[PDB]
Amino acid sequence: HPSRVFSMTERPGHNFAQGSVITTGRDLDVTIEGSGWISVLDHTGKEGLT
Amino acid sequence: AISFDNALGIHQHTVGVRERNAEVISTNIAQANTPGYKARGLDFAKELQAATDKLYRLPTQPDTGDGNTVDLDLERNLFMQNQIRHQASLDFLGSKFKNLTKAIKGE
Repeated sequence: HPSRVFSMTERPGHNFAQGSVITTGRDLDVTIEGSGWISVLDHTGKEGLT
Repeated sequence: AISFDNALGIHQHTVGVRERNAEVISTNIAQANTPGYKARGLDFAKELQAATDKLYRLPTQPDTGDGNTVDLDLERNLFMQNQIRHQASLDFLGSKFKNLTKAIKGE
C-alpha cells in the first residue's frame, strides 16, 4: 500500500531582490542598481559573481 | 496392517513442521533490523506433501530503504499461533502411544 512518503529539505533557490542600500559617502563603495552582478575571482582563481 | 505409520497418523510429522515453522519465524524476528533480508515463509502443505517450501513473504507496506520485508506485528502473531498448535500436536501424538500402550497391556 502507498502509505510511506519521505520528505527531505532542499534549497530551491535564493532571494535575488535588491538589498538594503546604505549611503556612506565613501568613494570606493558601489552598489548595483537593480539586477546585476560584479564578476570577481576568488583565492583559487575561478571567476564568480558577487 | 497394525503399523506405527497408521497408528500414529500424520501427527508424527506435524510436530516437526511446527518446529521448522517456529525456527523460520524466529529468524524473521531476529533479522528484522538487518537491511536487505527478505522475510521467509514456510508453506505448510509442502511439508505435508514431503511427509506423505521456504518461500518469500510479499510485504503489505513498502520498505524504507532497508529492503527488509519483515513485519514484526505479523511475526509475533504467527509465532503465537504456531506455539499453540505445536502443543496440541504433542497432545495428539502423545495420546497415540498412551492409547497404544493401554491396548497392549490391558491396564
